[PDB]
Amino acid sequence: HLNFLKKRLLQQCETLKVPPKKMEDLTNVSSLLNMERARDKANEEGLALLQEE
Amino acid sequence: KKRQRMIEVQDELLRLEPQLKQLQTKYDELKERKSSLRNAAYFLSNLKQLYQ
Repeated sequence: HLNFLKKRLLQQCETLKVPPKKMEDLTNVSSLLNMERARDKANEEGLALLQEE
Repeated sequence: KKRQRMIEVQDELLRLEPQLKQLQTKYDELKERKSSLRNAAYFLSNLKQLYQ
């Protein structure tokens, strides 16, 4: 029964339609955020330094 | 935009930096000239009085 459920869900998700919006791999995105956050922090730091100057 | 701001502020600083020096030396030399010429006028008048 669970195999039939899985195959029907696979068919439904394959048939499902979405507007053309890019959506990156589920596992990696979180890591990217962390890096992005750090980037902003660094940028902010540099910005502060620039303003300080 | 902050990097451009860097560009204009550094340009203004490097332009204004030399401007102080010539004005300072001109002020100093003119003040020295004034003091020297006032002294010299005093001495020439005093020596003329001595001669008379």
